[PDB]
Amino acid sequence: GVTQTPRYLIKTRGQQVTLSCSPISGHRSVSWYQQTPGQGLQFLFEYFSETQRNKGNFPGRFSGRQFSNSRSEMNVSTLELGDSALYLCASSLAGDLGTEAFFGQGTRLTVVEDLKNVFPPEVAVFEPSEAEISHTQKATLVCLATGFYPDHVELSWWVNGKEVHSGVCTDPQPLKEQPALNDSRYALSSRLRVSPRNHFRCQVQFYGLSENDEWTQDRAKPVTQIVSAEA
Amino acid sequence: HSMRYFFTSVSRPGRGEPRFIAVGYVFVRFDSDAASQKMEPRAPWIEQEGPEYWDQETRNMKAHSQTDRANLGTLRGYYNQSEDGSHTIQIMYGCDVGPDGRFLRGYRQDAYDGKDYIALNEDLRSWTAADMAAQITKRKWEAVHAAEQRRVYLEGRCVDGLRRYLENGK
Amino acid sequence: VAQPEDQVNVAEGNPLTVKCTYSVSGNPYLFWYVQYPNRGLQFLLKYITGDNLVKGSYGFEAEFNKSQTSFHLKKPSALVSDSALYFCAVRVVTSGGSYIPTFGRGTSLIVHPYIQNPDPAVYQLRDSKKSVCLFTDFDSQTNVSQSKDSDVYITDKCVLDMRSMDFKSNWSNKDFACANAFNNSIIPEDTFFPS
Amino acid sequence: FTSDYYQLY
Repeated sequence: GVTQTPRYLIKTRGQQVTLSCSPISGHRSVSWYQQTPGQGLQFLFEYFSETQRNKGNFPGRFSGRQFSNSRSEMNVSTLELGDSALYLCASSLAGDLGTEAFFGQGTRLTVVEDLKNVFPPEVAVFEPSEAEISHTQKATLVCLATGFYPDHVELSWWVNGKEVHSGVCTDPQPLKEQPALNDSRYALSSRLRVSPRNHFRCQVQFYGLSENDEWTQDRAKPVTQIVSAEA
Repeated sequence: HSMRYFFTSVSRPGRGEPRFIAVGYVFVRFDSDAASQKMEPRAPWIEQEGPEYWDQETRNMKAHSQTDRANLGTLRGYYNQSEDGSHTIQIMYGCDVGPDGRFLRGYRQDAYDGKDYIALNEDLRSWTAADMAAQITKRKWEAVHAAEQRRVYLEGRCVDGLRRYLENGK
Repeated sequence: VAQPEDQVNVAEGNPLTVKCTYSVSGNPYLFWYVQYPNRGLQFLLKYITGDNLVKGSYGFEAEFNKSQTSFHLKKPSALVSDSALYFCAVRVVTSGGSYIPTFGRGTSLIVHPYIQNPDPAVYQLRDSKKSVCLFTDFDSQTNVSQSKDSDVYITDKCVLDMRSMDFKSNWSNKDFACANAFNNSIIPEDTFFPS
Repeated sequence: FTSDYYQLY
């Protein structure tokens, strides 16, 4: 697939970021997308062998360029609050109408106005009740990733140390702990249902702050890290 | 009132990268061994189109130069021609329009080493091959519906560009 | 493209009705893109030329209709995995010949499961040493609303898939009791509340 | 104007 880096990123207002996209082996056309929860999926700009062929409706601070080997890069310099979205890259053969369009997994960005609001998630896993065991003869586990912002969390359940898509049902959207202010402290949750050697682990991979961003606040620095809660 | 794009692509072995000529006709000339390395114009009534056209077209056929390099390398396999060196590609796509400026008929016939290759018909949906290797090009240019896209270019920037070209006469 | 229904509710085994309407000044070169959770957009099916009745991946199909100017993604057999954000992309072909993909606003097809034998219960889960209350095993007819107190949080119903079993099923640090935070909306009267 | 759809052989 179209491998994309960085996978998830956090910055502040006015800071510069650069995203990288590499198309499929042999693909020479590249498109850029931005996915906002409100406005949907917006087209950014499309490159084709060192040539930007098409562009979307975005301010002048969204720029990209493609090298000779079809690799393309996207960078954003002046970060406004509307820059919080998931950034997608696409590939093609030559821009054929029927060549399909292989999209990437995207990069999600959110712009904190102040560094002090970035926190590492507090993640705990709640053991299943015996009431469920007596009722449906099964077990469900309720994880809680609380107090993290922004919500650039990849909450993946790793049962016996490996990612599982069977029995896992993680919230499509974390709920805001305090919705009064523009920022938040989102508290996530997840339900893993199975039928004591199992290792149901609610890994909430927080993609926090980078090394470039200088920090002046007193407390600890929550850079990208792993916050694992196991039961 | 036609619009032809004779895309001469000579491999020029030895020295290095293929030497490309992009003489188009209604005009323009992208000699890839010239000094400008930009889309230097060869027509009087094209100067009236500004940086929204010059940079766009310049980058477009900078991309087309690599496309022709790739297709020339492809015909190294298709015809299995002698790899001893020079082998010229002659693209000849384009479309005619009536005096009204609407799409009359389109024509994309390919010419490798002077002779014929894949050729587009009057219907603008089905090509017409010329030899055993051309049918391979038929397969991919009918599978990805490239016929439809070249149609809507021929019913498009061919038609629309030639509309603007006829408008260039003030 | 204008996808009219933000939240489409389809049971397991009902005609999917993911309505897509396109408004273009040209030929309809239509495309369906499924966005599975935690992944990117994947290709479903396309209509360029030929048969009005098209077919695509995962058993999906569409009926390009000039009698409705619509391209409804239809699927006779509904799966839980169909719960995804479906994008109807019309590639408005630029005059040059490059496709500019314009998508819809996204249809959140929830594919509400058909629970064969619901047996709703509300059992509490404790920490490894705040506590959550879980509402589960209820039919898709129930609608859940948010809470009043800012200390009390309500988590949305989640359709977990026992694909190994072919089975499906849809907090505070305070005096707070799990027998509460349910006056907010309609609840099944037979819900099991262990006190 | 030199279609940006340069289709490959």
